[PDB]
Amino acid sequence: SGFRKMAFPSGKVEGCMVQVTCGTTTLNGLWLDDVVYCPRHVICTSEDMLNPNYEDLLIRKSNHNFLVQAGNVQLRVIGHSMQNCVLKLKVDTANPKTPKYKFVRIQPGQTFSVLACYNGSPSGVYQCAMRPNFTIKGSFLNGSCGSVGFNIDYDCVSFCYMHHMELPTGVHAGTDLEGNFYGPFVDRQTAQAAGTDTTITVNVLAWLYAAVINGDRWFLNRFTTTLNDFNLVAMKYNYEPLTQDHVDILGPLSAQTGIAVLDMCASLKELLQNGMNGRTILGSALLEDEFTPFDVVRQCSGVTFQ
Amino acid sequence: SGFRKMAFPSGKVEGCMVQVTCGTTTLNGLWLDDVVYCPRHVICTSEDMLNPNYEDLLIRKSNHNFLVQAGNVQLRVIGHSMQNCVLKLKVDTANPKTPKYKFVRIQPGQTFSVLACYNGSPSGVYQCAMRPNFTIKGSFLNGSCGSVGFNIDYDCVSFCYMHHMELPTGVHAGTDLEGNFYGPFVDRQTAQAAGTDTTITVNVLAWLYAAVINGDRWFLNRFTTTLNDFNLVAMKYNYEPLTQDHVDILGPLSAQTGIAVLDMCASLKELLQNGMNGRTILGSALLEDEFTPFDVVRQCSGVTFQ
Ligand SMILES: *[C@H]1Cc2cc(C(C)C)ccc2Sc2cc(F)ccc21
Ligand SMILES: *[C@H]1Cc2cc(C(C)C)ccc2Sc2cc(F)ccc21
Repeated sequence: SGFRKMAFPSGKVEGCMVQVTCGTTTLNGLWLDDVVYCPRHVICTSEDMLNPNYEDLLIRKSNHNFLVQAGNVQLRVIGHSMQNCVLKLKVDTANPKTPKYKFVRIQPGQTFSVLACYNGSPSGVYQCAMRPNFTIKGSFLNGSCGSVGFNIDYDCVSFCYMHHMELPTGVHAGTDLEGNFYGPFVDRQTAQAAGTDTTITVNVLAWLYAAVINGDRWFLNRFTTTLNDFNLVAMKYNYEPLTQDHVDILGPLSAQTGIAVLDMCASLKELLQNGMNGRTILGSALLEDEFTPFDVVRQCSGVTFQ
Repeated sequence: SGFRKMAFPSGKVEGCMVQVTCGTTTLNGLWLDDVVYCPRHVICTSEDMLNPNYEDLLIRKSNHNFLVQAGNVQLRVIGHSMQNCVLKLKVDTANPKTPKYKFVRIQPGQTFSVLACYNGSPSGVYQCAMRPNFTIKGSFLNGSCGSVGFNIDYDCVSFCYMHHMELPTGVHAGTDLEGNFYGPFVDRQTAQAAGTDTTITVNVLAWLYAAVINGDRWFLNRFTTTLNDFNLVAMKYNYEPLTQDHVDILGPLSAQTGIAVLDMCASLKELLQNGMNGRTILGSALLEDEFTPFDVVRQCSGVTFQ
């Protein structure tokens, strides 16, 4: 028993992290097979970031201007290209530690692990969610760009995020591994504001199920609700609307606990209307929304990775 | 910017995890050089755990009764011994992935990362603290025993915890890697109750510093206090007494922020007396106490590991 905000084991990704330096600028890259993926703004100075013309800045760069270092060993760059907002640096050596992997573009509400790195070296691992406004709430200092987010299914790493930007409000924006930003964000130092940070309703419900499983049940009540009635409260509290698809996804947790999804919605509705009255749920005094239903099932079942 | 509950990169420890089976019972072991460390209750059945005589149960076990598997490859056991509450299984092959390591016995209030494993396979990583009552609040299902807790300084893994028991109240107990339990707990299925779960005051103060650094400052007030006056409030709220040693440890965070330690104590005192009035600090609605001062400095500075 016990329920913790739990990241995937990070070793498979650690083996892929390298340093990339272009002129004055150093950040992180991801070495898979014979390609190193990194943010294209490695080519920019701080000045350039106000108004960069990436294609023009790139003209002045040759393969030998991209210094790529894997631990203590230098990699030879034999080609480079820009794809959307990432550079692909072809090197002459396949990474011997390349895991089975996929590139995935995740949907808002999905969770993933981040391996925060500096100078190609891992500093720590933590769990994030893609927020409904397409930001993430991470921990990224200068030099962390190129750190990645990922999920693992058994033996296969699904990379879903690369870090590129901190907004002035302190939240974080980045791309998939094809270099397309999540949301409307651009790799420019401008006024980019995030929209409403709505709460991921299906994840809160999953977490309430996790609570019940792991002993915390004070919030269960005598009531039920309907999808439309619940969503009238969701809107008021800036929660995502709950859909039939969400109910279906919660089916397995409903079956394990015997608590109908709509009954748990009535519990959540009461918590939103009345607060927690100074009580806690799984050690938190607010409603946690960065566990997916699949996260709850996995952690409560002990699924492992090859 | 951003501040997250952040675990150490887990790869160095992943490479040390093995499966240990004795008769009917399977749990995890830690393979360093040519020794596998695991909980001695691998030799017990569920029945045995009510009242085990470990020395008597061990007499019936030979080297070939301890099945040790590292991924798909079986290790040959050439000797075994019991040290306190762990078994040391000597195998004929040194782990080629052995990192630089130390065994450390930590003090209450110190934090560490846990690599939760099942059947020798990693499932996830998260950050814990040794509570003042010598429990930890983990996420451990049946089969997780032998999972370890650790810290990393650059290239060297300091192992500090091995998981052995879940108390009836759902919190967790275990040993250092010499097999000595933290606190009064024993590897028996009995009535073992945990004492008061007091809050780690110096860690809360460190976390308030982290908040100020990362933008959250609404709780700063016009007041100061003294150690003795603050501790009169600490006692009331089941917080550890703050000592001069603690103040000294917070010195560097005091210097970076310009907020005197005793001024931050006055902020904390107001938060304890008045609550948070429905506000949040670094995304939490309660006072977080599982970040040490060194954790805050590390995460806010971007320290990395070899
Ligand atoms: C990473 C990216 C970054 C790039 C540059 C150069 C001008 C290209 C300067 C500064 C940064 S700072 C940064 C800050 C964060 F909070 C997260 C990621 C980065
Ligand atoms: C791990 C240890 C464990 C051992 C046995 C045998 C009888 C030796 C049975 C059950 C367990 S269950 C367990 C449960 C937890 F929550 C955490 C660790 C273990």
